[PDB]
Amino acid sequence: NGAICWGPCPTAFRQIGNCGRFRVRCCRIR
Repeated sequence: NGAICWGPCPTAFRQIGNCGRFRVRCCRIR
């Protein structure tokens, strides 16, 4: 138990570990 799901290719982990709603352009200027 933890961050490691013990999977060859954990899909649920990637669905959780997603911060694409962040604005790179905005944070680059501001």
